[PDB]
Amino acid sequence: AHMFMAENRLQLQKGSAEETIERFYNRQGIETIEGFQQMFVTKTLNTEDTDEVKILTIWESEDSFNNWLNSDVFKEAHKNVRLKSDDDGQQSPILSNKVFKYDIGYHYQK
Amino acid sequence: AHMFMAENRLQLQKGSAEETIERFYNRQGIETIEGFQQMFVTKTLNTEDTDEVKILTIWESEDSFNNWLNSDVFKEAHKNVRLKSDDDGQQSPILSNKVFKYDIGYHYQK
Ligand code: HEM
Ligand code: HEM
Ligand SMILES: [C-]#N
Ligand SMILES: [C-]#N
Ligand SMILES: [Mg+2]
Ligand SMILES: [Mg+2]
Repeated sequence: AHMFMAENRLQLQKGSAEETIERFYNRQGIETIEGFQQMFVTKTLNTEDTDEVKILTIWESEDSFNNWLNSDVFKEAHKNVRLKSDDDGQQSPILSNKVFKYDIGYHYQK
Repeated sequence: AHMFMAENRLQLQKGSAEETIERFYNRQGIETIEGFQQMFVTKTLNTEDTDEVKILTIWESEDSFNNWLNSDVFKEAHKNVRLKSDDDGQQSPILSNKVFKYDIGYHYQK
């Protein structure tokens, strides 16, 4: 079976990538889901408009990822997360998210 | 120092993702580059008119990637690569490519 990747792509106010990335430093349970393998948190370089941060999660299968989405740990990690558009979210630099899903056709680790 | 990711995004004619991914199975020298750590080749899951394949390379530093990009082994790996838009690109399903660069702010591997 091929590995699977899920990306959450954060659209952020200009300059807010760093303060946003720091929120991802301490784990909140994703690592306890069977089939979770790796996570990367990236800042897109050379952006001229909004900042862009991507959260890449690598899994044994799409099923594993779905299991995390359906978990209480997913809820607990996101319980205080607000978009700028939320009623109490005016101060958030997070404008929107978009999820992308991928089949990993090849992987190599040195 | 932060890890670094360079991505080559390929826009491909519909149905050609699988045949294109197979071209990346066999290494052509990138593994010999000091600082090279991982590579992923992905197919985006969606309902679009074109296929999309991304090549993600993970490095100890941006310097590492620059060394590879400017290397003889990079040149060799790509010497027979053509785009559909090229004069001799008749058999190529590759419509275009775009490079994206990222600082890796955080990484976790189970
Ligand atoms: C609904 C929109 C979402 C927004 C605005 C958002 C943003 C955030 C933020 C700000 C954090 C850190 C929270 C904190 O300060 O403690 C977080 C946690 C996290 N998010 Fe999201 N997120 C969303 C949904 C998703 C989705 C769909 C994914 C799938 C890739 C994802 C992946 C992650 C991961 C892997 C963590 C860390 C989880 C852990 O350590 O257990 N998020 N998210
Ligand atoms: C100029 C546009 C490019 C196109 C159309 C392209 C497409 C391709 C193709 C089709 C292959 C496999 C060739 C074969 O059949 O042997 C390949 C090799 C490869 N490409 Fe690209 N590529 C381009 C530039 C880049 C860039 C900028 C990167 C940076 C991430 C990259 C990353 C890779 C990697 C890691 C390999 C495998 C190299 C090895 O194993 O040593 N390519 N590319
Ligand atoms: C969460 N991204
Ligand atoms: C090369 N992608
Ligand atoms: Mg900037
Ligand atoms: Mg502007």
